[PDB]
Amino acid sequence: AATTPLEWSPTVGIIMVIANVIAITFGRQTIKYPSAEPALPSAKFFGGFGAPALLATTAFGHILGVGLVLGLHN
Amino acid sequence: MFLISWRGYWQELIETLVWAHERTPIANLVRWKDKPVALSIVQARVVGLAHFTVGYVLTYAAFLIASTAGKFG
Amino acid sequence: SHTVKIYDTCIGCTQCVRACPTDVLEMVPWDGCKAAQVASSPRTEDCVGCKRCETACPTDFLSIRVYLGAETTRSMGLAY
Amino acid sequence: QSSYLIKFISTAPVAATIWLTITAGILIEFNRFFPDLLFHPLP
Amino acid sequence: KARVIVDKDPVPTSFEKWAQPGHFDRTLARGPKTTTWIWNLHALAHDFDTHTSDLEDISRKIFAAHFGHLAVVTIWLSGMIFHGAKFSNYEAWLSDPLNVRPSAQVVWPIVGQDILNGDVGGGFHGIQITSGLFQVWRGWGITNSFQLYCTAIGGLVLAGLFLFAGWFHYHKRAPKLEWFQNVESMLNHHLQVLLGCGSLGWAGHLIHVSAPINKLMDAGVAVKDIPLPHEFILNKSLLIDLFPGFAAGLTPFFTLNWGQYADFLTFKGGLNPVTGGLWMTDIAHHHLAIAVVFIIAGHQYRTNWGIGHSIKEILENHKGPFTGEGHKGLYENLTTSWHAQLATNLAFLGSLTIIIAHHMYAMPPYPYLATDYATQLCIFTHHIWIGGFLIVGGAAHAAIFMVRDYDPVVNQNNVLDRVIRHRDAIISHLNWVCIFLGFHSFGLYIHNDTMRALGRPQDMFSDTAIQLQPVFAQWVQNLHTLAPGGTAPNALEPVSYAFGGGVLAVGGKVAMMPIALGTADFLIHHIHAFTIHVTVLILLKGVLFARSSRLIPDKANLGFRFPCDGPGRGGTCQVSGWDHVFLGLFWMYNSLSIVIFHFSWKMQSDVWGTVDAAGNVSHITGGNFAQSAITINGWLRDFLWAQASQVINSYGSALSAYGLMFLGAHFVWAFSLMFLFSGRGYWQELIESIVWAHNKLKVAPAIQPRALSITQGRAVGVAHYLLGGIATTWAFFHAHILSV
Amino acid sequence: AQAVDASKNLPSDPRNREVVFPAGRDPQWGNLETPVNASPLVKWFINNLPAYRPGLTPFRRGLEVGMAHGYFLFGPFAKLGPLRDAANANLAGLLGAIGLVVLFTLALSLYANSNPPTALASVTVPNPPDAFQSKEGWNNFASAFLIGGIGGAVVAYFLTSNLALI
Amino acid sequence: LSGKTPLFAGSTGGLLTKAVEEEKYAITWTSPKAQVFELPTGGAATMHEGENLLYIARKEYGIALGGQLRKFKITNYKIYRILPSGETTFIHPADGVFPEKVNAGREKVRFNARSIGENPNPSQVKFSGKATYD
Ligand code: CLA
Ligand code: CLA
Ligand code: CLA
Ligand SMILES: CC1=C(/C=C/C(C)=C/C=C/C(C)=C/C=C/C=C(C)/C=C/C=C(C)/C=C/C2=C(C)CCCC2(C)C)C(C)(C)CCC1
Ligand SMILES: CC1=C(C/C=C(\C)CCC[C@H](C)CCC[C@H](C)CCCC(C)C)C(=O)c2ccccc2C1=O
Ligand SMILES: CC1=C(C/C=C(\C)CCC[C@H](C)CCC[C@H](C)CCCC(C)C)C(=O)c2ccccc2C1=O
Ligand code: SF4
Ligand code: SF4
Repeated sequence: AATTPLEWSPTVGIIMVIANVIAITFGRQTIKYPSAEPALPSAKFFGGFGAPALLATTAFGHILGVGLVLGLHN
Repeated sequence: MFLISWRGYWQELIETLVWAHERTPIANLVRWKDKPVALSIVQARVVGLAHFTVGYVLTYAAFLIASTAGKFG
Repeated sequence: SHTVKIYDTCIGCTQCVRACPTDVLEMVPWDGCKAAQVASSPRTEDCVGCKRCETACPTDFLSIRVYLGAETTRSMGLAY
Repeated sequence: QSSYLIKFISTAPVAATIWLTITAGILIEFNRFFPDLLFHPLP
Repeated sequence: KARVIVDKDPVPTSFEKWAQPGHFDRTLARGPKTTTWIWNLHALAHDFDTHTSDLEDISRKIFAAHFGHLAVVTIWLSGMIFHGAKFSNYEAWLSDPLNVRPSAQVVWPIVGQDILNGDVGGGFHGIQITSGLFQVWRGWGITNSFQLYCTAIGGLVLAGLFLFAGWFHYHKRAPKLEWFQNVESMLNHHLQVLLGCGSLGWAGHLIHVSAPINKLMDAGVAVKDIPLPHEFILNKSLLIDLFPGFAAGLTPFFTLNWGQYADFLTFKGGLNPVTGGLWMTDIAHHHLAIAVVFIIAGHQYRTNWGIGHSIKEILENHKGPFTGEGHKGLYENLTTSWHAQLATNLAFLGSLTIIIAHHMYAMPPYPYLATDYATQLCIFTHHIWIGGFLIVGGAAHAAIFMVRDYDPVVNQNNVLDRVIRHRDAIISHLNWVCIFLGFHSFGLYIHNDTMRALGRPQDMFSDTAIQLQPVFAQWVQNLHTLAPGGTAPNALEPVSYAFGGGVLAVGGKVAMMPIALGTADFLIHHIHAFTIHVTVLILLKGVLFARSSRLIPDKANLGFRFPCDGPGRGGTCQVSGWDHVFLGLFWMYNSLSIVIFHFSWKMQSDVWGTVDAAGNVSHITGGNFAQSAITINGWLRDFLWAQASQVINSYGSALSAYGLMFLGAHFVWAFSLMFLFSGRGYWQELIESIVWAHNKLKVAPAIQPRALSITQGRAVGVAHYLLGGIATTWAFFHAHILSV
Repeated sequence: AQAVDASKNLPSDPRNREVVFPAGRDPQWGNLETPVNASPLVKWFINNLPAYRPGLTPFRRGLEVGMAHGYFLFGPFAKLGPLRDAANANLAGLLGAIGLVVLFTLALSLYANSNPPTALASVTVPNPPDAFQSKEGWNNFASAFLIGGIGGAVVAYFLTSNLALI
Repeated sequence: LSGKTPLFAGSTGGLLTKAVEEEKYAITWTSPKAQVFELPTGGAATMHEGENLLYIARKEYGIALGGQLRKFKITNYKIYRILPSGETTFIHPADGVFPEKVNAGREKVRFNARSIGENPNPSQVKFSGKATYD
């Protein structure tokens, strides 16, 4: 049969946050041009990249997080 | 083939086989005495037309004989 | 090998010598008053017979004519 | 100008196309009403 | 760094250029001194590289030219949909799709065309179509004529917008070159929007409109009772009765509880038993899966914000030991030359069209296609033939790039430069494969044809005698049968019943059936590989030796399209890159002509045919393919002579036109031989003596007549040779199946 | 940042090392030195084959060649030839195999009796092979091919026919 | 013959055994600058600063190459004919002047004072060994 139902819990939110943290650490070193034209506020807190890399490294995190949440939910 | 695909395409193809034979290790021993070249233009018209005619002759002969002989009428 | 024959109707365009790939042709002077230029065929052994000279001749019909004949390694353009 | 447009119809294809269509239309017109003809009838 | 620069009022919009033909080039513009000017006016019309050296004018012409082309395709597609509205039996076909034939054309009551209007069911007398548009419109969820009428109007409106755009983008608002060179922006936009979002929207259509409509129509609901598409959006109770997944709403989507949507998003992986066709739910799950992939795939490239790759960096970093500098310099080629981009886009698009034909027959993706044997063959054949033509064009433009746009500085010890250096080894070995395959693949037919005539069937290469079983294909077949529950645990059925499984019978006819591979299929698959290799030999040799050869060192200065270089060097005829393309088209024909016959005879013999309720299948030809397809006489006897009976006897019936074009096609094929075998040297002499008669009667023409050029005479021949060739099989396939 | 982009265009980079080279040291020659053409494994094998081995007589070269081919050509005639499903199937293979050996020997003598042009040198074997550059050497090669060819086929006949006892 | 070979890794399109057995030609030229040029038979090469030398299988490959060098503004191209015995000859510009331009030392060769139209009919010349075009 199809995959069983999944009820949203804080565990799912934690996995999504952990996946983004992997992507941000991955995107920090890997990206060749983190800085860009749009400048975010308080760049020290965002590791010194702007709005474009913010949406990027958060997106691959969502892909990872999505992949893990459904992957673990066999 | 001989009526349509004229010479100068084939002559380039022959030059490649000459390279392979002169460069393959064991067949370097044996070699042509007469340099191999593509057939001339007038020759192909001869060789091609003979094929066109020999086929035109035989395949009708088999039809005429077998159709009549198969029925005998 | 092939024979390149050049006739009286030459006018001295020099185009035949340029179009030639094998340098079979050469422009020579005329003792006559016609011009200081006539085409020649000094080294006919290198003639391959590509008729490029006959494409660059602006006469009513060809002043320079290429007559095919006996073949050789050079006239057939065989690098093997 | 209008003169430039008239010459476009004057060219071979557009002139040949309009003429042959007018020519073809007449035959398709005649075969419609008068259906089939193989010989002129004899008085 | 991907800005939008647009020039203002580049060229006027006068009608004066229409009046003066030959405005392309300085030579044609001078005047029509001879009749060759007329033929040259057409052969150069779309050759913008010759008109102007300025690359901007080349790109602007091309970008506007595509728009006028899309207007043609939209007008064509709108006409099909319009004919489906007025002159069609679609509304009757929906009620009884199995026992009613599809028709969309009606000839007029004139000299005797009216016999062509034949009883196709539904009270409509017309020509039976084989394009399959009826199955398409049903899968789209169209259940009435007015709904089909509106779609036609939109295409015509859409056609005008494309036509307006090209005027707008060539006369008023012309982009500069660097707008076109932003390939990284071109790929993001085409991948995510055109392919990604375009697929995403279609998933919304299949879920809301098609899948409920198809489900109701499939469950016995009459078309009058089926609600309209808009009612599903307003009233959700209807969708919930059919697909209860909608009751949860959109909350399971965001919370990743995607199991709630298992009703209308599935992996059944098989055909619907009632209607031969893939489950619409899978087609909904299909496009939803791919849109995410395409949308993700597009973000790879940089496009002004620093996030992504330079394609130059990826190529230059893909070097290796055996390739010195690797792909260094290629990105400049694809960005510099339009021809190179055409060669890649045309070659791979052609291979898609062949791959599409193969997936569609084994996995019929529309309702009631499999029962319609007529629509399957005509679709499978048309797509292969299209892809064959495009693949040949890819080799032509590859040579045009090499003659015109190839720079030695850019391609310096790159991947392309090395290939040119050892072009001899590539061709000499490919030559060995062509002879090896031709001897083995085809000689085995001669051995069987010889042995059967001698009366030695024990020695044939047959299934009972000495046999060559395709064990590898039999094995790959077996894995796909066992993948459901094994390496595809969420799959209920095998992907296609062609690999295995069980017989599927939609009505009396069989939709799909396992295709057992015997010794006969072993030989034919090598025949196809044989004919494909020779086609590559002709075309690949055309590309590499287009620039130079040992016979002709300077082939570029002569051009891509030139007939010869004199009768020297033996004979230098058909040495150009053009003439190689001229030869490959004959082999592309011979390559693909066997493919359609291999498909036509096998499916008739092994797959298609009426099935009894007890479980007995009666194929059309009854196992004729196993023992007869191993000899040339069998293809002559059991396939050509036998199946062509309906064609010649079509006179005095609705299929009589097929027998005519079947016959008239033989004319054009032979008419081609007049040009291929003959030569201009004869024809200018005949025109000479005919001109004397006109000079006598003072009917002499001002434009002096001239015989067709050498390469043109070859061009006209292959045109007729393929036209008369393909059109023959077109009528043979149509009339044989429309009767059977 | 740059995992590999900084490493390119360096001689130390493994990608930049070149395996292919010009024939000998002159690039103007035709051939190209490749692993298939100029590797030590292929050079050892080809150069020490009977046709190319150093310090052998022309007769001894052909005997090694003929014994190989004679023992090879028995197979296709026996199992796949006519009368392959008969008691005398292996016998037909011995006669047919020797038939090719005779035609093969006849071809050698014809190419020999015609003054042969040369024996060529290549990358895989730099030296010329042997005294195959003369009318006399090729003739001795032919006489040796026929002896080994008949012997090899008999050996294949004896082993295959007597395989059950073995 | 003295000169530097243009640097290229090699190519199957090039000299064959006919070079060693029968004859080979060689083209020589001098450059102001090191550039890239397409070889006569496949590939590209980097010509050196001065006194370049290249061996070619046929004479056509050299004059075809000479036309390409002229587009790089190099007219001091010279061709030689190398026989297997090492004999070398100054073939293409036998006179220092190019063939297109005139020189006094040259003489007419195979000239017909008549026109092509005035050629003798072949029936007048048969069983004699003579040809009409003489
Ligand atoms: C609005 C009207 C209009 C007008 C007055 C012009 C006028 C002009 N255009 Mg233009 N153009 C228009 C609309 C117009 N265009 C549109 C809508 C497009 C987008 C497709 C273009 C795209 C375009 C390009 C790309 C180019 C021009 C060019 C030109 C100039 C030369 C055209 C010429 O002499 O050939 C006149 C040619 C024709 C009348 C034949 C056109 C054939 C049509 C488009 C296709 C028909 C397909 C048909 C269905 C095939 C059936 C085949 C079968 C049945 C036999 C001229 C100033 C050229 C130019 O400036 O030269 C430097 C140029 O390169 N135009
Ligand atoms: C995306 C597709 C595509 C595009 C954009 C081009 C574009 C081009 N091609 Mg090309 N080509 C293609 C596909 C394509 N080709 C394919 C698939 C092939 C293989 C068949 C070729 C083979 C090819 C050759 C061999 C040559 C070109 C050339 C050219 C250039 C000039 C052509 C010209 O002036 O047009 C005008 C062309 C014509 C007027 C020819 C008309 C041919 C007709 C349509 C054939 C009849 C078919 C028809 C369906 C029959 C039924 C109807 C009939 C009975 C009424 C131009 C850049 C030429 C070149 O050298 O480029 C610089 C050239 O010599 N092409
Ligand atoms: C039926 C007609 C026919 C045949 C048999 C061929 C055969 C061939 N063509 Mg071809 N060609 C043809 C028509 C044909 N062409 C036409 C009409 C055109 C114009 C479009 C071309 C254009 C064309 C091109 C452009 C090219 C070819 C190529 C080839 C060769 C491919 C190699 C191969 O298959 O191995 C040889 C296979 C055979 C000859 C098949 C039959 C052999 C049987 C099994 C063996 C004979 C039995 C026995 C030994 C007889 C002994 C008798 C004894 C008494 C002497 C081959 C010689 C390609 C080529 O040369 O690449 C290698 C190539 O590039 N052809
Ligand atoms: C792995 C490999 C391979 C394979 C191999 C093979 C497969 C082999 C061959 C095989 C062979 C081909 C073998 C053969 C052998 C033979 C023999 C074993 C012979 C025998 C002989 C004898 C013993 C004889 C004797 C005699 C004489 C001479 C005279 C008198 C009589 C008698 C009989 C006594 C190759 C190299 C390809 C490549 C690389 C790797
Ligand atoms: C294939 C082909 C070739 C290449 C073909 C060659 C080199 C012929 C090779 C055939 C060999 C010689 C075997 C033929 C043997 C015959 C069966 C018997 C001939 C012997 C008689 C004299 C008795 C051309 O040279 C050519 C030239 C001009 C137009 C078309 C073509 C052409 O189509
Ligand atoms: C027949 C033939 C010709 C001659 C073909 C010609 C001259 C075709 C002429 C086609 C049309 C019919 C010419 C006249 C077009 C007129 C404009 C038509 C009149 C207008 C009305 C129809 C409206 C070649 O030139 C040739 C060249 C090389 C290889 C083979 C051949 C070859 O086979
Ligand atoms: S007429 Fe011909 S031969 Fe005389 S100069 Fe001109 S091109 Fe040369
Ligand atoms: S045929 Fe060729 S080689 Fe002879 S003169 Fe003309 S161009 Fe020169």
